[PDB]
Amino acid sequence: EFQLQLELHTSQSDLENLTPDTALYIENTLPFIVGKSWFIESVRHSFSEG
Amino acid sequence: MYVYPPRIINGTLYKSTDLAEYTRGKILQTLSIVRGELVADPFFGVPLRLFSNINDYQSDVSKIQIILEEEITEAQFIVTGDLKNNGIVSLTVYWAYLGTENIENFEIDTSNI
Amino acid sequence: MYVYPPRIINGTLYKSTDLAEYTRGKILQTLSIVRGELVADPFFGVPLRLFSNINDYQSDVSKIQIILEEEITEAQFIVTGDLKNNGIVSLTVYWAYLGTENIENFEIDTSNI
Amino acid sequence: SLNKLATEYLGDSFAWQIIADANGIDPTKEIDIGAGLKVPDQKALENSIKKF
Amino acid sequence: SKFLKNRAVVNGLPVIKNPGKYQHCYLIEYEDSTNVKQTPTENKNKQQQGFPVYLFMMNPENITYNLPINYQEIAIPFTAKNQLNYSNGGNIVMTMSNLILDTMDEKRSLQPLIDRLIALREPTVKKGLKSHPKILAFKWGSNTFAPCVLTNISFDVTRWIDGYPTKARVNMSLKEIQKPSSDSKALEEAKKKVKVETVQNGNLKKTLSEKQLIDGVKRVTEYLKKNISFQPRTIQNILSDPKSVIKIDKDTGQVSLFNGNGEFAALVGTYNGDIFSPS
Repeated sequence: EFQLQLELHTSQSDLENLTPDTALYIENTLPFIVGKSWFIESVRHSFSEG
Repeated sequence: MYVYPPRIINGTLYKSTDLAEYTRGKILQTLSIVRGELVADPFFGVPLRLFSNINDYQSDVSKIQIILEEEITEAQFIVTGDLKNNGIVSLTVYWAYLGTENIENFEIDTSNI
Repeated sequence: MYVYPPRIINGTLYKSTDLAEYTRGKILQTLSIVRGELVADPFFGVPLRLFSNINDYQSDVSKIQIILEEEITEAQFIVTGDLKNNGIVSLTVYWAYLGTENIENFEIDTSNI
Repeated sequence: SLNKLATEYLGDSFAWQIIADANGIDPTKEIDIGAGLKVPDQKALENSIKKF
Repeated sequence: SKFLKNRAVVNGLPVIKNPGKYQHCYLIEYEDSTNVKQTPTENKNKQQQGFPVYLFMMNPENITYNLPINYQEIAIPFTAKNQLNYSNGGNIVMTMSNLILDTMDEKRSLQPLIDRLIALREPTVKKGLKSHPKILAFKWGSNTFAPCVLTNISFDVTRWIDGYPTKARVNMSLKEIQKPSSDSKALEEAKKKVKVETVQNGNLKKTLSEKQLIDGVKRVTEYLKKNISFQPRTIQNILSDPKSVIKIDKDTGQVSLFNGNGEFAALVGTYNGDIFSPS
């Protein structure tokens, strides 16, 4: 019912806890996004330089 | 191979198996052919300018040097020109055959016909 | 492991378990071999220039120092050159074993041969 | 020696087998002082490779 | 600076004799850089006459040569240095600026020279085809630069007579190009084939001509009629047929016998340009 594209700087917790088996909770954003579980369709980790 | 100057020796053309004298024959053939004497290729040959001023007598030396390096790639050429008294312009062509490591004499040179 | 200088001690090749003296033997092996003395590797060895005037006598010191650093990576090398009276050029190679922190004395030197 | 000739001209000490094979000479035998030899080039050894 | 110069490199340089005349540089057509003024006066309708394309009225005060060499960088992450990979060597760029043209006192127009230098942009007509402009050589004394092409030219004119320029500064740039091959393509391939340094399947280096095919058939017939007695049965019985022919391949030279039916029967040998080699 909603689609979300999130491009963000990778961190360690953003590497281990960001899997499609988890429920995403985005804060400090629009009211209809805050407080809702977002199902992760896919995660991609790119490395072009450091 | 058949060296440049056609000489019937022992009833046949001088057939040598050493590339040093063949290269020397190539140099002699290049210097002995004047531009235009050859028909198939009218551009091959040494440019000849005889009855003129010597104000620019080194340009001909440079052109002869360039022709020698272009036509014969198996040898290294250095051409030097100096002025004599009456009308003679003396050209010296220093050539070395890159295949060999030492100067090579030729036994046909000592042969007197 | 066997250290460079082949000495038959107690009926067998000197076998050492301390890597500092093995490194010292490696330094001696490198300094005792000149480039072109080994067949397998004709490039390994120090470059030797013996009969020449003493003007560029730091260049060979620098080359030896560089060769010692490249060949032996377990030690730090500093090579200095002094000019003696008659014809002697005195080279001093200060080396330290990066595996140890203190100067390591070897008991094989104290033994009388 | 053939080792020196292989090192200077071909850059490899074990390349001497080529030089001897280029001269038909037994390496264990003696080469007279003043005898001519043929040493292959590095860059001109690749044009002896015939492709068909 | 003659007390700090390295005498070792100086003494290894050739010694040049001073000309007895003040020399002026010029641009000439390439390959015409070796011809020697075939005629006293230049003829436009004929080529390779050894006359300069453009004669400098005054020599350059300086000449700049620039050469870039192109390497390619590959930045592998977490390495101390980039990976440098050689790509290509680049072309020499020759530049001479502030060249003087001056005929104000002579009251002579410079327009022909400017036209001559400008005409180096137009295509030439090799045969009936539009081609590239003239490939040049900058010659000065015994020195040359390269096979080069005029790339940029500019004029700054400060004096005129009747509207015709008489004093100008000229900035021009030539670029060294790859040396054209004087070996065409038939010759370049033929001499590649002669040293057998080409890829060879199994064909002859010289494909047989129709006269060569006729002569090869002649030689094969001669040898066969001479050696018919020693041929094995399976070949003499097919040669007994008057409807049998000999066919030689154009590229490989293999000789074959074809019976009355027109089918291949046996291989007899090989024929190159000169000799028949029986199998």
